[PDB]
Amino acid sequence: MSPILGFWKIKGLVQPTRLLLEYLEEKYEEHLYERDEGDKWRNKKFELGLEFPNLPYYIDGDVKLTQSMAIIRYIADKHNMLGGCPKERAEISMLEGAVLDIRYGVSRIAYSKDFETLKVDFLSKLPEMLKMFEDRLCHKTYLNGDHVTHPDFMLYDALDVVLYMDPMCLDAFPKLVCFKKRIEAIPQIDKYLKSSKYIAWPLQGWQAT
Amino acid sequence: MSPILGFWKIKGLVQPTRLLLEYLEEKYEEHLYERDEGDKWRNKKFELGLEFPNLPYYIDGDVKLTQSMAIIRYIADKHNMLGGCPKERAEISMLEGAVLDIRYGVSRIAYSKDFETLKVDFLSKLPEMLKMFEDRLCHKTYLNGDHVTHPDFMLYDALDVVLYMDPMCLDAFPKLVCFKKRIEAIPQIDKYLKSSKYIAWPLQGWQAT
Ligand SMILES: CCCCCCCCSC[C@H](NC(=O)CC[C@H](N)C(=O)O)C(=O)NCC(=O)O
Repeated sequence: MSPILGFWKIKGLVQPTRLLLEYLEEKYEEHLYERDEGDKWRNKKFELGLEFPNLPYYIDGDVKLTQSMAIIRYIADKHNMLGGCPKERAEISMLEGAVLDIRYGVSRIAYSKDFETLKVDFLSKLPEMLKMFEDRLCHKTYLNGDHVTHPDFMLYDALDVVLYMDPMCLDAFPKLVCFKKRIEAIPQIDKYLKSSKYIAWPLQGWQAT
Repeated sequence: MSPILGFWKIKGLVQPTRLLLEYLEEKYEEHLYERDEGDKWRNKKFELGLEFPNLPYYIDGDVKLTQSMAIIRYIADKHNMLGGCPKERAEISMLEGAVLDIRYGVSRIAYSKDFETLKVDFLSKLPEMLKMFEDRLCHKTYLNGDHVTHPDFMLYDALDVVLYMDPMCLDAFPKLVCFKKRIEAIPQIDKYLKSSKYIAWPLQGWQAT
C-alpha cells in the first residue's frame, strides 16, 4: 500500500520530509489542506487512528504517526540512514537539533507580531550558528560526510528560508552558499523543485508576519 | 572515565536527562553554571571540543555532544531503551515530540516579555495535548506500557512545571496526576528528589514570569 503523509499546503515542518522521500525516490501520495479547510481537518482529526492527533501525520500499513520528526526519523530509519551505532546515532541527533534552532529561530517570531524589531536580535546570533556549518562542510561533502543523511535537507531548508529574510546573509559562508547548490544538484531534488508539486510560498502559516 | 553533563543551575532541558541517568543508577558528575557565570561559559564555550557549542553538553570518552535530545537519546540508546525496530523506534519519537509540545509551550512566551499577554493562548490547546496522554496512560503503566522509556521522565517534568503555573490544571486528568506519583514512586528516583543533588527551583529558569 502507498503511504500517506499529510499536512497543510505550506512548507512548515513537512518540506524536509518531502525531500527525504523525494531523494529516496520513494512512492507516496500527498493529502493537503488549504488555509480555510481547517474544518475538514478538525473533522478527521480523530477519525484516522492516530494516537496523537496532530499535523503533519504519516500513515503506511504498520504505523500511523504524528510528530514531524518521528515521521522523518522513520522514513530515513527505514533505509538505514540513521547510523547503526550510538555515537554516530547521537551525531545526527546533534545535527538535527541544531538545524532546528536556526529553523525555529524564524518560526517563533515569524508569528510573534512586530517582526521587524525582533528579527535583528535574532539575525545577530544566526552567525555563531550558520558559522559552525561553514566549518563543518569545510572538508565534508554533506553534513555527515560522503553520503546524504536527513538533516542534510532540514538545513538545506533552513537556508532556503533565510535567503528570504536577508538574501545576503549567506555570502561569508561560501561552503554553505555552495552547499545549497550541491543539493539542488541532486537530480531527484531537481525533478522536484521544477515540478508541479513543489509548494513555493509560504514558509510559515498564512498568518505569520 | 566518568562522563560530564553540563548545564546552567536550573532544570531547563537537562532535568529529564538527569533522571534518565539517575534511573539507570549511572555514575556521572555535574558541571553547572550560575545566573552570573555567563562569562566562564562564553569562556570555555569553544575550548571543550564540541562541534556545535551550546548548553547543555555531554562528554564521555567517545562523544562530545551538544543538543539536549541528542544527549538523552544517547544515554538511553546506550542501554537499548530506544527500541530495536523501526515502528517501536518512531513510537518513542512520537511520544518525544509530544512531551516537548507541552514544555515548548512555556518557553517562547516566558522569553517574550510580560507572559500574561501570551499565557493561556496556548493554555488553550494544552488540553487535547494533556488529554491524549490521559488516554495513552489508560491501559498502560508507563507511556510505553510495561517498561519505563525516556519520554516518560520527559513527561514527568513537563507535568511537574505545569503544576507550578496553576496547580489545579492536572485534575480532570487523574490518570496523569496519578502518573507522576507512579514515577517518583521509583526507588532510585525517590533517592534523588529528597537529596542534595536535586535542584529545587526555578524549574524553568531565572527569567520566568
Ligand atoms: C510547538 C509550537 C510550534 C507552533 C507552530 C507550528 C507551525 C506549523 S503548522 C501545524 C500546527 N502543529 C504542529 O506543527 C505540531 C507541532 C509538533 N511539534 C510537530 O513537530 O509536528 C497546527 O496548527 N496543527 C493543527 C492543530 O492540531 O491545531
